[PDB]
Amino acid sequence: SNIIKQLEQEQMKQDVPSFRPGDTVEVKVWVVEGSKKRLQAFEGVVIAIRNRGLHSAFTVRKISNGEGVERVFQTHSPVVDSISVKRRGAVRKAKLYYLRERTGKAARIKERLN
Amino acid sequence: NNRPVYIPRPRPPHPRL
Amino acid sequence: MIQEQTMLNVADNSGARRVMCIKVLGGSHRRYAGVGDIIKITIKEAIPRGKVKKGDVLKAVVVRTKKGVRRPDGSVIRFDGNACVLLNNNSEQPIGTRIFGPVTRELRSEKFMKIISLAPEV
Amino acid sequence: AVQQNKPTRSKRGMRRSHDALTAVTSLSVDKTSGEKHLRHHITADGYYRGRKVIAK
Amino acid sequence: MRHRKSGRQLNRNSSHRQAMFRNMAGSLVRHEIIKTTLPKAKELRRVVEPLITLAKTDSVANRRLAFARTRDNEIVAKLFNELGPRFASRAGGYTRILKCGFRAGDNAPMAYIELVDRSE
Amino acid sequence: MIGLVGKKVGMTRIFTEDGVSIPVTVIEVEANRVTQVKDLANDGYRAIQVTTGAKKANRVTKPEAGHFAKAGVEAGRGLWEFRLAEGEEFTVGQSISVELFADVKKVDVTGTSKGKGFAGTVKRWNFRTQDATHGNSLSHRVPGSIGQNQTPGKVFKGKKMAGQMGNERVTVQSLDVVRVDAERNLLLVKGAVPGATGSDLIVKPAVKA
RNA sequence: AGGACCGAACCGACUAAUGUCGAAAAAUUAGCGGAUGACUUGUGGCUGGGGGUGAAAGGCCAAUCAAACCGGGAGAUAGCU
RNA sequence: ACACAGGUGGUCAGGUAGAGAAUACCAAGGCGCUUGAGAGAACUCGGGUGAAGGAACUAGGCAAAAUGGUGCCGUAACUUC
RNA sequence: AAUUCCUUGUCGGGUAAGUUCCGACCUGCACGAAUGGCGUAAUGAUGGCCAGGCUGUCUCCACCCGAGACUCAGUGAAAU
RNA sequence: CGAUGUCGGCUCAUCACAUCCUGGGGCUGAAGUAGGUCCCAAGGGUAUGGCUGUUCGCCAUUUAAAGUGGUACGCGAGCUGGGUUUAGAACGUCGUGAGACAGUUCGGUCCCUAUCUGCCGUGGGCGCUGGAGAACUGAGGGGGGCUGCUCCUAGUACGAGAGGACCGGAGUGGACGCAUCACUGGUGUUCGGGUUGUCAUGCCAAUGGCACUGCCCGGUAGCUAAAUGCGGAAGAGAUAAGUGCUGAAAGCAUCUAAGCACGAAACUUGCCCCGAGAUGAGUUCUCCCUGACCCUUUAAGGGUCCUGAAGGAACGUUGAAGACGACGACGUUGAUAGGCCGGGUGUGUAAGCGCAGCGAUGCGUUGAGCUAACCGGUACUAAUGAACCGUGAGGCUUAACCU
Repeated sequence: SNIIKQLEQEQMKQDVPSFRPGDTVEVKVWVVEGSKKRLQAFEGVVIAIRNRGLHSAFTVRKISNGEGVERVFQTHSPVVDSISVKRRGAVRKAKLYYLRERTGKAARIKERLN
Repeated sequence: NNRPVYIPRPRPPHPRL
Repeated sequence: MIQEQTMLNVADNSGARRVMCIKVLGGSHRRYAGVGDIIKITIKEAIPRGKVKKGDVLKAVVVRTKKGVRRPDGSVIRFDGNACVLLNNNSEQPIGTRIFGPVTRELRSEKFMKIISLAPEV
Repeated sequence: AVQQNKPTRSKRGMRRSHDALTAVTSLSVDKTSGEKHLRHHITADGYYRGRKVIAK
Repeated sequence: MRHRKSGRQLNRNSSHRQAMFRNMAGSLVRHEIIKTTLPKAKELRRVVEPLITLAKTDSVANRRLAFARTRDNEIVAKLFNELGPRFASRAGGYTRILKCGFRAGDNAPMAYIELVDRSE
Repeated sequence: MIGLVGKKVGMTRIFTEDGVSIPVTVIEVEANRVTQVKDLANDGYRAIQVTTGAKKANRVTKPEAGHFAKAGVEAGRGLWEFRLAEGEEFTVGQSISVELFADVKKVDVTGTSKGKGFAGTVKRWNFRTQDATHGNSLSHRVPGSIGQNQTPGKVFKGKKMAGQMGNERVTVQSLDVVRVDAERNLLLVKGAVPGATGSDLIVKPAVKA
């Protein structure tokens, strides 16, 4: 609706970089421990992106010490500060959910080099 | 008008003993 | 989402490797355990040299769930497996000396300080 | 599953009171040819709203 | 409860429903007027009128895409050569439904669906 | 105190400075015009009848047109009235804005819930289904027993059975008001409210203070 | 070579669901066993009721079997309804 | 008993893939099964998918799910070898 | 024990928990040697028990695709 | 006995109170926490598994508790068929034997399309009196009523110590219920893509049919939970057990006889929903109709002509409304549906051409092409002028004010 769309538009942020699934991304998130506020870095691979405007979100999978961790970030939430892209995966699928089953040498993807 | 022929057993075989 | 008969991995080094949840504590007719709920478990296979042997019942606390946890801003954290930490049945007191793998911050209840301190991440 | 007493003709008629049909009583007259037809329907000869639509 | 859903089932499976519209779209283009049941005629407006919109601009890709629907080279020829230019200035609404009583066989509400043409 | 009549406009969420996101239902509360004021002398009770929105001139009937013309109020869709609390008064033709919700914190929202049509016992009363295997025959979602035996000889009134579900007015109470926007006529309330988009809602201050 | 193995036709009927005023007076759907043999099948014969036949269940003998069917003794008898 | 989802012996039996008369799609040839049109409730029947858990269901892993082919390597207890 | 009433005999194994199952003892109500006793590889749409995988069996159901159910037109039953 | 299916399990319950928990109290061999016993109290709540056909019971681990009974030892025209209880077979035992055994094992057809009462939903008719369109009052009825843990009080009172309150406040849970789709997800055989076999469009390329949607990978809108909000109250009235104040009978004493106080999740109300068929049929606001002839068994009578308003219905386009009725929006003085334009979303770099390679294939054009139900617009198509129903000032008696 016009009323809703206008309401969400004012809450946007224009500093959202353009990234695609398969791109290695490090997302900086705010962390609060009682009264102190710190920056925590989460680096991984974007395996799915959901575009819905103010409700847009993306999920990042990283291989930790033993098992993988998947985190879903709300793109326009104040918790996320900045998003930076290191690699440009040369995938051709919107959703990289098949990477969950794969591991080791089979979880790597090529470089777009574009 | 005419009696049936098959005349199957209508009663069910389930004795309540 | 941990319920009865669920397999869990062991984050600590108490000698247990796989455990079965046999009861969810904290309420009558409780269905499944959350991120940091106490549960009663039985060890299904452990280290022969460990201090805990097979077929013993003792409490446990969940630290990681496949279903995941929900953050107040809508974010979620998901893991590839379910893990827990062993206990002492009288006082919570994780018996392990070190815990492997990430641990979420939902366990900061002014009590799990030992778990978080030993956690390599968060 | 089956009746214990046969319903009377009175009950039968009472149940059937709602089965009566209703007449259309809404026949419109074509603007040009003046042929009675159902509203929002083409005439038998193929007229609608005056202009011929079937041409057959 | 089908809240906000669209698309009549017409007591057919997906494959049969798709073929039936495919044939009966082709018949309408060929004859420019056909007699069908009202529910069928209404559902056809959503498969035939998009085809005319595609035929507005003639291109190899559009011809191939048009052929993939109706699977008839005669119909594709009929489009892009007559229907296209005829409706060039028409912004949709290429069809017209006219109720024509009830079918004698089973009392199906019948209707004529015909392109806004044949004014010779 | 009196409530207001608004229209549900989808849902959204508000991001706070601390990070937490608050799901909010957007209610469009335009000016509510008082058409009739009731008093104990005539009606035996005190209430104000209000109208909102607009109606087609050719669609409003003559009895309704005269009723609005008497109050000098432009015709609107539907009419609702609220009882007074004895501490406030109103006059015919007065316009009431959403600003009255600026100083409140909890509200009660009433509306017609979405209609599910004829619903079974499993969906309506959360009945437990029977076994899907182990010999079960044509009794997978059936209600089961509905009475005891000869001794009652009947099914008790108020039994839970399949029937119409939804499409009745329901009230969600003690909802936090997140934001009030007078100039744009919006009322953001935390949570979800009954009914689908575009349905009329009644918003009043929470009574369970 | 094989009363050998897997598996269609063919023969049989272990499980489940459907069907029980059924499409059908034992079937259908999905699985299931044997499938060169003590196999299966066409056509034609032989065994007749206290008898036949039976890798034996009181099984089968024209949808009927701890004594088939039809006619007769016969309007058996009924301290029973 | 029916214009009945059953039963009924023999012969011919093509193309592509396939070990194949299996199976899929087709040729020759033959058919759409003698009530239809709508709507798209509960519930029943036949199916598809499913978060986390994985027999906790139940008299019982009933039913479903799963495994499934070819070539190479490898293959235990026991044994009448 | 296809045999056991008392009985869920006693002990051990398996399970967090085993009237079932497996092993051992014999107080064998009422085993027993061709109406055969005890073993036995292979075989079994054979009985019981356990494990891995697998799953809507289940916690707890949700949605979807078809045939009925529902409405309209034609035909038109049955038990009682 | 011309037939009332008899153990368990599942689903669904309902009542009693001889109360398991929560609530209020007396006594205590009641220091406190924790108990014992008795009285009042039925508002709500009142486990999951292993073994066995089992109810029961034993065992394991939870909870505030895992209450006792009635209801054909509730419930098979609601489900199952494990036990028992037909026909097969075997064991032990009894009998010469046929066979038998509340002795034990293996196997073994659970029919019914709902007439009536009842119950859950939803309509038509008439009534309520001139008709019609709305908004309400509220008799009456129903729904809901559960509670753990942590912290403060306070480490206070108590107690030699060990231990550790009452009352009150805050926070956070479990189970249950209502609503919703913003988020996390499921589904999404109507969207996009990959791919195996085969047939076809003359052939290549490109596409379509069929094989469970052929098998798969994602996924819009809707519906939906595992997802997200909200609820259980506070307060008031009259009380139960109980505690009282004053107070005689009975100079005293005494809660009671007169009078006056407190006193529970029970009762009435407060919260939510239905509700004037509440035939006791209610109230308020607004709108519409105020023309003539005759007849008689001159009556709240009948007949004819002209007018038929408010409004309703019907028909059409339809809906986040729906089995059908009903309910809501719209019918050109128009955004009701479809299409169309733009956007969004989803899938993911279309076809064609060019370039590199012997080729499969790759790169450029190109984040392209195609996009269902979504969003904002647009009369392009379809919602026809009319007909139909509904009238013409609305009875008698009495009372009060104008006349």
